[PDB]
Amino acid sequence: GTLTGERPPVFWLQGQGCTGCSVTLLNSVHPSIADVLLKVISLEFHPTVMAWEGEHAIEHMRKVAEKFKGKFFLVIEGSVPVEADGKYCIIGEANHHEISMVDALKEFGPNAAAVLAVGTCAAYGGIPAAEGSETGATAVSKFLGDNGIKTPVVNIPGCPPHPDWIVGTVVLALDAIKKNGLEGGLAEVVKVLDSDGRPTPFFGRNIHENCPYLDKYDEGVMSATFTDKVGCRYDLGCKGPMTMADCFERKWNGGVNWCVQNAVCIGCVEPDFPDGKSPFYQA
Amino acid sequence: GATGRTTIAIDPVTRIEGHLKAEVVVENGKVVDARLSGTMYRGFETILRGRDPRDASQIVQRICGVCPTAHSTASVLALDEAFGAKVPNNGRITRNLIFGANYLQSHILHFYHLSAQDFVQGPDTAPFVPRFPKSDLRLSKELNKAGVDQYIEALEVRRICHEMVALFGGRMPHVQGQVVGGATEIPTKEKLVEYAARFKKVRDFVEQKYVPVVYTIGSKYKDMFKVGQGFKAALCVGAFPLDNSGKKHLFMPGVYAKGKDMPFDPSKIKEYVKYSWFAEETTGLNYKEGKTIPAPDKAGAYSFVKAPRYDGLSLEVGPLARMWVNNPELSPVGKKLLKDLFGISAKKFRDLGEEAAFSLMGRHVARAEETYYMLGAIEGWLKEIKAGEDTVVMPAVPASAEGTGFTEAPRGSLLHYVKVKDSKIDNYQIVSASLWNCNPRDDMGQRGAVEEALIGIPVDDIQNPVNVARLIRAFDPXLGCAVH
Ligand code: SF4
Ligand code: SF4
Ligand code: FCO
Ligand SMILES: [Cl-]
Ligand SMILES: [Fe+2]
Ligand code: NI
Ligand SMILES: [S]
Repeated sequence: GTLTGERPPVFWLQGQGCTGCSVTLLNSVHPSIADVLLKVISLEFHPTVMAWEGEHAIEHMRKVAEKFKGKFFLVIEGSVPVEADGKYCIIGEANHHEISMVDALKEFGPNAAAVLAVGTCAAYGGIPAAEGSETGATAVSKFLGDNGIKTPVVNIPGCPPHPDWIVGTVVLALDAIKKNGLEGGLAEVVKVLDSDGRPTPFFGRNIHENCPYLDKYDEGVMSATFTDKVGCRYDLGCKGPMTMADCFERKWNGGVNWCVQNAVCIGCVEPDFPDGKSPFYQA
Repeated sequence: GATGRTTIAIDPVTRIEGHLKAEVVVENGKVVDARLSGTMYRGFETILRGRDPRDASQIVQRICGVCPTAHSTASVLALDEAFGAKVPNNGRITRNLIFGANYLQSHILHFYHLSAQDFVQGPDTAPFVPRFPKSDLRLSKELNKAGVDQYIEALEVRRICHEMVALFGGRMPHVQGQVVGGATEIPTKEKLVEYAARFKKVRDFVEQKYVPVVYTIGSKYKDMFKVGQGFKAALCVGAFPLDNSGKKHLFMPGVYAKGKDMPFDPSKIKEYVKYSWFAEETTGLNYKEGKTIPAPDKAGAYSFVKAPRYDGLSLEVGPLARMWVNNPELSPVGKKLLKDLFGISAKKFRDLGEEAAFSLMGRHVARAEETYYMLGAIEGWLKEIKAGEDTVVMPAVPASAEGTGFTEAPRGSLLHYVKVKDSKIDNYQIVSASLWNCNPRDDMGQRGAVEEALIGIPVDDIQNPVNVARLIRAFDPXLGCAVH
């Protein structure tokens, strides 16, 4: 990219998120986040980092959305709570009208080129939708479908995702669009999504079948304490067998560690996270 | 002449974490009333019920992806107490290295990536424009450029801090490496070299760029030390245990209010809900008996943040609170720049005086000084850690138990309380940092700390009311933590 290059507009809306999906993106090594923001995308609305505020920030997004109707990328971080007429997540106020996350997705969702559901909350419901919750936390694709909104959705899950999965999916899409135009490009992206809407370059391989401790698993040599790094982590709760992600190879935070080396995999990219991956510390 | 009232609503407040609306009443050029609303709820305290208690130290981190190590720490301390787990000495130190690295990340993120645009004009492209036409950006071309250059460099430095967290924490956000019983990975000689090499780069940035720029920018905004006092009342619950007794910590506990130091007794914490969207019958509970029953339609309420009070007092938390309560020596460069740029002679933090410390800019100064202070703590832990020595015990889950973990998240005091029955979570209650800062009125109508700190903030241009959110940002809010 260049400072003077083509950079498509992106709005980043936070529903029931923890901001971890923004923080993980800030950890991108290559391209760095500075290069992403200044050379790859035009991040026009993002409440954690943008200069302006309040109704002025909302109106800025609305002006850009009108100029780029059908052409902006909408990133959703967090689930969308439908109970209590949307009151469990208000994202802004303009013209003396509160804007719930429900309202915002009904407003911007239909006019996006594509919706990138970043993180397991947005993709699948995640912790806010887990047992004991009461807000009607809903995944992006289900919310849009329930409301007749046909805009393409790409899921980039994880709790949080690796920065490379987020940036890499953007790059995948921008490449396909450069080659084929917007509609043809998004069709090429959809062709490389698995049945859970995840891009197969990042989510097409199973952790366990590629794990360096697989020999120990097959031998039945299981660590009985977390700090035993020789044995397999299965008895300590590792969910690698049921998890589709490339963490075994790219690892985390500049390659310095990953969950299975350090402790256990908790299956954070999977549609049933957390309840179907719990208890975390037994098989 | 003079001006009457204007009421200004800001939703979303940006360059904070999470979902906040602020509404202020301005009369005659100053804020005379304020209401803060946490506008998003998830309900971790009910989601946690019925689970294996060990799951909590993963689930709770998802309260907040900026400060997950704080929740990890409070949770594993609570579980340690409930389980009777005796963390090995080397595991205590490893935990301190994991968590301390995120203090560095968080304060650097806060000053540069959240706060600095309050004082610095960024590049002429999104997300740095558009902004208020009269943003009150006072820095010279050269100093503004230093701010931008340091913002950009700080993106790399904060990333390196997360590498430090992940070396023994597994990944970040959301560490895998803290569990009941200690830390899951023994530090090796080789990985301690890698932690130290990264730490040196962070140290150099903190000493040479960050601490100096805060005082230097502050010296162009001296008016910002004269506002934002609020109650001038602070809380610290202790953090970073320095031995295995549970009685000695890097930050020692204490309360400060009405000009007086007092001990911290956690039984004096009560959470009120009159102005919060929770069932009225749950008001006034200490956390050991806490209840979380949402009531989003309750008349008169305006926030999903409960209203914690300490013996009836509305208190603030965070770097200012800790540095005021503990009164450490100031950094060498802070002492020098206070003299050179402000004419202030100071040796210890309280030598700033109550008024200047408890101010909009004082809270940024406190956070920079605390970052410098943490360098020395981390250096000490790097000398104290023993490569290869075990860091965890493996305790059985109890059928019936309770425990409380107390720590200081980067934004202020944090506690988690767990009660276990039938080997599952029966209750889990969280009283977090931005809860203490960004809460609404209590049942008596007494404002929360930030609400009160907004009183007197100048708004000489209602069309560019920049100081309202500048004050809020000085407290480094994260509303995910506040509401959970
Ligand atoms: S159970 Fe976990 S540690 Fe064991 S081989 Fe599979 S992925 Fe690796
Ligand atoms: S190893 Fe498992 S828990 Fe860790 S990031 Fe990958 S999928 Fe998530
Ligand atoms: N730091 C942090 Fe998070 C908040 N507020 C906690 O506790
Ligand atoms: Cl933290
Ligand atoms: Fe709580
Ligand atoms: Ni937080
Ligand atoms: S936070």
